[PDB]
Amino acid sequence: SKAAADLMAYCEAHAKEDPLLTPVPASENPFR
Amino acid sequence: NNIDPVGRIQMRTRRTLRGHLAKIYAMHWGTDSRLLVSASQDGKLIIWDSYTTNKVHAIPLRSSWVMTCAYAPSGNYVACGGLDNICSIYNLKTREGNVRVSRELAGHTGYLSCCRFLDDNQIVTSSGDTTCALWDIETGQQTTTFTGHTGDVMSLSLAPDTRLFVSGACDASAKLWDVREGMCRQTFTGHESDINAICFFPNGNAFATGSDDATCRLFDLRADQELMTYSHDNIICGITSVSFSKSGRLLLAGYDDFNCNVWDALKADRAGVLAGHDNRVSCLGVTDDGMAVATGSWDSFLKIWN
Amino acid sequence: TRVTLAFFMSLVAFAIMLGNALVILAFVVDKNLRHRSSYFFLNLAISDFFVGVISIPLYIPHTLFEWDFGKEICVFWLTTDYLLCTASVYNIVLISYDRYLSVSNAVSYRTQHTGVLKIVTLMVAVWVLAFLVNGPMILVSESWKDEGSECEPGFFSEWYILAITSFLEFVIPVILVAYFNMNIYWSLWKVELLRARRLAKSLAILLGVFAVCWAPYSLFTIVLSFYSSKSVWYRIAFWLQWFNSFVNPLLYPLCHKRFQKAFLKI
Amino acid sequence: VQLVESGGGLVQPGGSRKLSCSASGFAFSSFGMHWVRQAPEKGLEWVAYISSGSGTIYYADTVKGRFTISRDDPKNTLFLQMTSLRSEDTAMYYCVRSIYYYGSSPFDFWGQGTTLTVSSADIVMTQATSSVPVTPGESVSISCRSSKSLLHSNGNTYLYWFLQRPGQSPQLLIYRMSNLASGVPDRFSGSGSGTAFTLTISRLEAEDVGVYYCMQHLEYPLTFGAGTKLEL
Amino acid sequence: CTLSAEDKAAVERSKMIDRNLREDGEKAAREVKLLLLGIVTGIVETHFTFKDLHFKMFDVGAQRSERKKWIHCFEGVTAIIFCVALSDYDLVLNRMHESMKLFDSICNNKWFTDTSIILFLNKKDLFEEKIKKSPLTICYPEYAGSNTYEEAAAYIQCQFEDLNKRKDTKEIYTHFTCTKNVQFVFDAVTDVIIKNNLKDCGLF
Ligand SMILES: CN1CCN(C2=Nc3cc(Cl)ccc3Nc3ccccc32)CC1
Repeated sequence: SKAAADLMAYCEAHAKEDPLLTPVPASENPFR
Repeated sequence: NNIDPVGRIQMRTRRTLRGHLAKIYAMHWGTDSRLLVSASQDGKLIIWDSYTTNKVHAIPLRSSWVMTCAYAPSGNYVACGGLDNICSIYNLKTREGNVRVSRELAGHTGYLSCCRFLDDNQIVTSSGDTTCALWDIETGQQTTTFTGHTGDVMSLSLAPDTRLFVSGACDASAKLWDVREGMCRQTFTGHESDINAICFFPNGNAFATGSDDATCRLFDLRADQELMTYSHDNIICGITSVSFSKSGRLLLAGYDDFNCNVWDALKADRAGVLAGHDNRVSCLGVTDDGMAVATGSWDSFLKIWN
Repeated sequence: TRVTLAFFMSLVAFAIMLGNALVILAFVVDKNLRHRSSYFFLNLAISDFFVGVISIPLYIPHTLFEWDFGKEICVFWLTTDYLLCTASVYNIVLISYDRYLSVSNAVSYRTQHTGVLKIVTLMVAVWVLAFLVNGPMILVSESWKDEGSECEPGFFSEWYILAITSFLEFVIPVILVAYFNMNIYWSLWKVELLRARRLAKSLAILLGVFAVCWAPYSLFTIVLSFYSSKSVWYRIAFWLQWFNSFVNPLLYPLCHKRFQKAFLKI
Repeated sequence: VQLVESGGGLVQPGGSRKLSCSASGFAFSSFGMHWVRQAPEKGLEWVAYISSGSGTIYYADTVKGRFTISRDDPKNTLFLQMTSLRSEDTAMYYCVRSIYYYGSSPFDFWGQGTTLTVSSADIVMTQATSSVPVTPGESVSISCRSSKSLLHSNGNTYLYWFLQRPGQSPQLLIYRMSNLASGVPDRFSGSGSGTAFTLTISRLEAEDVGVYYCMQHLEYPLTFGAGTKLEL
Repeated sequence: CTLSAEDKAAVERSKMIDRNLREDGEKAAREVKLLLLGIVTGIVETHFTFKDLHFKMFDVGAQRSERKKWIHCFEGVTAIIFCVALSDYDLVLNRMHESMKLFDSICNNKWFTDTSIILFLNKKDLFEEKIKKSPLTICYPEYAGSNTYEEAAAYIQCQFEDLNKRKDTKEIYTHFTCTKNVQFVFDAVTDVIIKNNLKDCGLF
């Protein structure tokens, strides 16, 4: 459970830095 | 059971990159999250401009039986290898303006499966001799070689911290190795057939293997056991490629059902099909800044998603 | 009444139009179709497209309700229709010649690297040849302008002209297609029995559909023009001529494996 | 690399003259080339441009329809043919390499230059001053102005900073207003805001005084300033 | 237009790269790739030319691993050369069982469904002298033929050729190894070309 907790914690912290999770509005997306 | 599902994550082909004609076996993302490198049986290694779907560099090869390619973290060099047992290293940034091959690491006899850079002067290779090796590019000879496989080694990956690396072989086994000393840190088993795709989780505390038995697996480096299994009943074919995303929620897994599947790496049950190829999915990668996903398949087309 | 007849003529026209539109679309979409075969099939589909959008709906009223053409329209109608039909037949011959060179001397058919100029040269020579064979005679006709006349080229008054036209567009294509297919068979035949029977059957089907859909009208027209200068069989042969462009997009570019893949992607 | 040029000298007004350039020690046929000039007493001027594959060709409005540019890849040679020469055309010329792909450094090598003495909404840049006496051991700050904003749509900026020493050819100090070309001491800097930009030479030493120039490369024609003369 | 003065040159560069890739593919898409198994570290590639044709043969016998993770990269080959001997039918290591198992594995494999197979039998003189005092009864007790090379050789040839399970898609061109090998393989690949060629345009 400790090993799974370590990897899930890293997922939560970098949530807003993942475009593929939360797609950026086309104003900042260079691939449109 | 307390993790919310990401749900259906649809994606659209922003860019279709045409120009590769024969089969495609490898790809790697650059450091600036804008350049790409791809390897095919035309004897070609291409560096793509990703934003505008432009071509920056095209490199011919010597042994067209390639299986892998790498991108230097400083953007200066590239590397490749395959069925010819040697690893080639090319210099991108010369005043001459053309890419030249600077190093040719030799000393293997089984087919090379992969190669990844450590810095501008250190590399790691794994081949069919059942042996891995750390090479010092300036000297030209191995500084340490790693033995202990009974079957051919098909993959490896380098840690973000740049101190260790993990390999996997046709013995249904994987092995974690230190770099500067030579000891075998650990040996993992569990697959029902050979292992043909491995990846290194960005936090450096896990890794994922792909098999030719219709299953993907996550093991942990410290706990010395398998963490997760990723497979579906409608699937009967084999994995070919595995990669993660910045946070790690999306495990992008290639398949032979012709369809990349994005898996919710935490619930072990979701398949966001990125359908759109007509053949087997070979390779795939994700940018450093998460701005895209590229997949390449046997049909000679490379697709960008977000 | 005549409403049912008009509906069915329009139905045939729409079917032809769609049948060749799909070929054109599946050639412009996929970029792996850049061989000789796909270029030639595209030429075929374009030559068959304009029959369904111009000739049939314009011809419906001239015989169905009222002869509302005049010269300034009927000259255009005749020229368009004849050009399209002749071009379609000539594309059939060109595909079959590609097929014969395929299994007649295959050593020289494997190491040529000519890209566009040659292929488009052929694709344009087809249309130029079709025009210069058929078209320049419709316009030079003048006796066909008698008042109250159903509109159809003046040279119907000369059976020799019809004989020359039908010789340069019916005899030569059937001879060439039959020869190419027979040579294909011999060059393969010289387990085995089943394959030989399948090949013979398919080649016979192609040649037979060509002959059935294009013989009666030429024969019947020359028969009537010989001395007995219209019965229902005349309409039968007339429409049987147009009925080829219904099946020409079904034998050649639908059996093909590459084009089958191109379609099934969509 | 190496670039050696021929054709300079003294020419009468009118007529025509051709200046040739020979490249050595690099892949010639993957480069775009510019012909630039400098007045015998005043700043620099651009002339012409040819690109990779002998496609795009550009001339200055002053030289339009009378100068033509060309290249020859088997022998690694470049040509500027020059018709309608007038006494105002006296200058000394530079052949400048430039490779246009993502991330490259254009204007990174200039030839030794060849002398040639002859017997609108264009962005023209005004050099801010003409002489700044600064003693060795103290920083030097130079600026220049522009006629038009230079931030393009793709987030780029196009201002170039060059230095020339007596009896010498220019070298690339700054490219695209913020980047430092490799092969020069790392004590230079560049900055500024729209149409108003600045070069800085920190901790001035010997052999670091001379004429300084700026350039704009947002849209053709290419223009220059006057050139600040940093002296001892 | 939303480009600077130099993005045009970037686009031109990409266009040249695309042209070069297409030309190289056209150059490399009209060669006959034959794979040799058993006439002549890692892949040993051999190139030669015959009658306007470019033969790229792969001598791959230097690899010391299995074929499952290694053979599918040869999907597009024209043909396979297969070389075995006749003199070693009785040498217990025997060798006929190994050769037959190899041929059965190769011929009935999916990657070569439409791919024909050329098969060679060599070392025939040693076999002919052997059968003078060592008949096939040692290895073929069910054999009831005359003590001559011809009947036994035909027996062995039909024994290998009766292993074909794809009789209506690919043939086997058996030839006794004796420069007739090059002519045999040239005729074989010509016929493979014809049969695969009048197949992609219908014609069954
Ligand atoms: C529906 N169909 C359209 C084409 N059409 C003919 N078309 C050609 C063209 C050429 Cl080049 C040669 C022979 C023929 N047959 C003919 C013979 C007698 C009268 C008309 C024709 C008449 C009506």
